[PDB]
Amino acid sequence: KSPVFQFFDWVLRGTSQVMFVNNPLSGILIILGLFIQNPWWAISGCLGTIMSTLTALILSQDKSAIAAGFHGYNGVLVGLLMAVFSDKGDYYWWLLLPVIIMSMSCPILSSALGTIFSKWDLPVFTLPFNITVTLYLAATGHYNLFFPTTLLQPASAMPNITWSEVQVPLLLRAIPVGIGQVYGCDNPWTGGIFLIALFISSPLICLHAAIGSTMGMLAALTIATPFDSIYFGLCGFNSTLACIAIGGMFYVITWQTHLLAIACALFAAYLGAALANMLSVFGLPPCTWPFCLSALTFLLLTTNNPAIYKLPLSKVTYPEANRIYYLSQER
Amino acid sequence: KSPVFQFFDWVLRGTSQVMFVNNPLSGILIILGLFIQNPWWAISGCLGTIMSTLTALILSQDKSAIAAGFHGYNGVLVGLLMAVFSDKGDYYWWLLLPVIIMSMSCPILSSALGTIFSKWDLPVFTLPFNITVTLYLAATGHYNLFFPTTLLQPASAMPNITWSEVQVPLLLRAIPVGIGQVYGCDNPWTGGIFLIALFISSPLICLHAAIGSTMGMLAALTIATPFDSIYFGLCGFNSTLACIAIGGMFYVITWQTHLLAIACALFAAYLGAALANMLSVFGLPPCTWPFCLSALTFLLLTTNNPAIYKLPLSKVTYPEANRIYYLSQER
Amino acid sequence: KSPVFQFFDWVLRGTSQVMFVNNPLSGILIILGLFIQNPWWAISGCLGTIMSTLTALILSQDKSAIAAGFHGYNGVLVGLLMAVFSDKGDYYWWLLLPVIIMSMSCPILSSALGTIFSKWDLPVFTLPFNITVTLYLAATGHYNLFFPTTLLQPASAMPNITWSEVQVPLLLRAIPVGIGQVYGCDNPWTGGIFLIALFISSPLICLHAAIGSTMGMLAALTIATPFDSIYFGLCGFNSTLACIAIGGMFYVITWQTHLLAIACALFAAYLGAALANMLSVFGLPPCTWPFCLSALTFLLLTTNNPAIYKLPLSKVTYPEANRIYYLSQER
Repeated sequence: KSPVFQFFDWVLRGTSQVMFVNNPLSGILIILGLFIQNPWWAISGCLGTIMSTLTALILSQDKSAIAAGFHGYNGVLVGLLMAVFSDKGDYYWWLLLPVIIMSMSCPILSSALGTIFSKWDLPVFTLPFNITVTLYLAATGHYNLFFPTTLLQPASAMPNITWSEVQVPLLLRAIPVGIGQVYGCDNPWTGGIFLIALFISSPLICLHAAIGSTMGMLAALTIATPFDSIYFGLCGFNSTLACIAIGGMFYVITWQTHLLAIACALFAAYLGAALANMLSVFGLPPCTWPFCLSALTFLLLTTNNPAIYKLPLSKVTYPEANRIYYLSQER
Repeated sequence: KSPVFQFFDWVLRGTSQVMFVNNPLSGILIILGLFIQNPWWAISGCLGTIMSTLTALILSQDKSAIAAGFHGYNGVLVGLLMAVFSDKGDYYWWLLLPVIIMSMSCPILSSALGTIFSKWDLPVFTLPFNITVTLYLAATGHYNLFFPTTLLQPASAMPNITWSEVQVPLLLRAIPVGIGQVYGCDNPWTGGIFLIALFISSPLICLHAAIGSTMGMLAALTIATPFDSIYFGLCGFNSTLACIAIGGMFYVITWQTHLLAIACALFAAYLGAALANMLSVFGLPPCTWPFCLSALTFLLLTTNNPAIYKLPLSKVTYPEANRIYYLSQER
Repeated sequence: KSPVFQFFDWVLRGTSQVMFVNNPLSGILIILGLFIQNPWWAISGCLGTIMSTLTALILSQDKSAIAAGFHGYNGVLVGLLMAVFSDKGDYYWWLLLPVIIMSMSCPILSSALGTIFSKWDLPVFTLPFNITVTLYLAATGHYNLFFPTTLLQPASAMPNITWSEVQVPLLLRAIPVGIGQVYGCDNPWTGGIFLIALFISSPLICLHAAIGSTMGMLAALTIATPFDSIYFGLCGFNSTLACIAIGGMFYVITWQTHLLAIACALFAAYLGAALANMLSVFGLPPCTWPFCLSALTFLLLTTNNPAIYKLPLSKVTYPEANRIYYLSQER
């Protein structure tokens, strides 16, 4: 068809593959969820996706992994969390200029880290995002004259937690909110639409995302996290990603692998508090760092169990296809 | 014999191999030293050892390096320094629950890091410990409602050092205290029993440990460290480990290698102050990080000298056996 | 000739190869520029160069890459920035003792990091320097009794920038100052003499250095950097190094590679602000860290463009010779 229609198929496929899902329709649903959260954040993220995909075209990289949207998904998040962490409010059009420049570095980091991780056959998860956003937010900070960021400071007092003033239904609502906060959205409807976007692609990814969000939610009640942060889903968006990555995407899904995914989600949830407290000294927020660290430290695990199998990256599409391919290869 | 007696032989061998020594009797002496320091810390560390060893059994890892106690030694330290850095006092039984969960990640990190370090034939020293304890302490911190940790803040004033109020004998007593503080104990008798535990295994390791402790002690007098921290052996427990690792364990011991071990101990002692000051901003203590960094940066050194030999990890037992094997191989 | 004359040829060649240039005359000019900035800093850096080169002799390393001055250039900078960041003023001869000891670790780190980077054919740029100086400054800090360092604290207020009180000519003078601040000098004459030292070696390196300094200077006006820091060339010395490294040294110089060098200089300039703000919490200054990170992340980039060529490290001398060798190899 027309080249502009291919480019947008690419940006659509690159929009949804933050969830490790590759469908234009899922990307459409995710963008629609972005516009119901905040129209400014949605356009900021779409512009980041466009620039990140176009930079890969400029750098003359492989055509195959631009159609999947691999270079796309690291720009939508950059735009989204540059719009989230600004103090100039909505529709501050001067924020688009740093998005233009700083999203062009996502393909560069994706190509640099893929040369290091090629000797262990590990996927590059979001490290271009984490590096890029940490760089931008530390370079500008809260006291910048042009692009100030929200004030984020460490804790210096004992939280006052009341266990007789916790409400179960809102706590259960953190499961949709926790999955919708991977992109930065805290509206339960956005999380729900994200759930349908996952389900139409592959139900098993949706199940693993939901259980990861729950596991992250209950892993913050064990260390007395303030309720107003669990209700906003800030304690369970790394766990969702970790569970999705470990469950059936990069490991052939079995009940042992399911338990391993639960363990990885718990480990990512506990690492999230540590990376939120340590990076709070710099004034920086934890941004998908715990997911990357936990996923890479669980994908590097070795085991003599014949039923915990690490799939080669050249043949990873989605968990049901992974099962079909594995069973075909065994026979 | 009975399987329960094998398991405990393993936990015994995994208790003492923090010192790179593999003997049930040395582990018995070390545990006895733990009980004379603090009975609560001793049981906390023994429980961590048991859980860390059992997790390796669950993860179906190699039998050979569970008998040596490789997966054991990263749990005793986790338990010990979780009990050391708590504000709830002795016999706070609710602290055992985080020890159960967080010690189960030591085998995972040991297997993940061994896949990265297998391409350079480098041992995994304590990085599972360092990562795990840093994670836990940063996740909970001093202001947690459930497991608060001791307050550790950086310096903001000039120490008042009086050189006419320094006592030589207590300064010399920092050599046993400095070696006993590798596990966390500050009782000179614990350090002494640790010395006998080393000596009965191999005298050369004991000699290198003692000289490393001395080198770390005198490397803090060169940068005007407060006396009350040298007297507690906090400035010479990384140096002890570095000297033990470099002297005759992973390098065939010669006088050139002995000097290299002295240099590594000095470098680790100076890195200890840096990692204590930088990690003090987070509220975290330096925990064997300087040892890991110095040992890995000295084991990666290359040299045309034919008498500085790096032993393969598959044939590293203890320095005298290393000499015997090297001389046999040359002939 | 006489051995002492070879040693000094080596220290001369190791003095100038911070700029990736290998000439005794360029080293002479650089040392002369050091003595016009500050005679104390110059002798401090020369002593560091001598000790770093001599340590490589002690460690019995390869003769070929000691003649080039590879082990030399990491000591001059250590001495220079140990003299820059002291509070005891000029001619504090007790500062030479830490320079003696701490410069002996540059060969060790250079040999350790070259074993890690040998599997990706990446040069070790200044990481021994960065690690060593960060170690020393964090170990001593501002409140040390023996070697206190200058007070460096993060920002907590909105800078008051007046755009009607900016002067163009002094802003243009930041190009020589910005290149002279790679070594630590802020005198425009030192930067000029550095420019002639580059030009006599290879004009293209001088051109890339100048354009990198300009790019770093104008990359700080985009995020509202205070004028008194751009005027001192603190915002463009990482960019100069990054541009020199990427332009024609490690990549065969073409217009596409020239644009890539501009992009790398811009990325290093923006990373400089981030590493200055984050490392300011520790009380540490950014010291060539942004250059190392940007150069390594741009040298690990892969591309299907046939005219962006990464040269093997065994055949990298200087850009014009690189062009000649590449054209000869193609024919």
